[PDB]
Amino acid sequence: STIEERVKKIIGQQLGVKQEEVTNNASFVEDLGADSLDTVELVMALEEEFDTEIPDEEAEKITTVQAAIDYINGHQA
Repeated sequence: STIEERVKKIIGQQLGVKQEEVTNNASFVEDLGADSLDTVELVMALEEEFDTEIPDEEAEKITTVQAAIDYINGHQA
């Protein structure tokens, strides 16, 4: 039940792939290809997911899977 264990879910889900698909060193921008309609729904959800207002700054390490899992893990700190 690692941090990403919860991020991968909503993540892969936001895209439409099992949590197993969502790798670590991947990319939800190219690897998968999440249009601006999939990426958004991703963050929007990710936020409420843990009731958090992802700040612009933090809006940097959230282009792939692990990335998000890292943000939800301990937040870019």
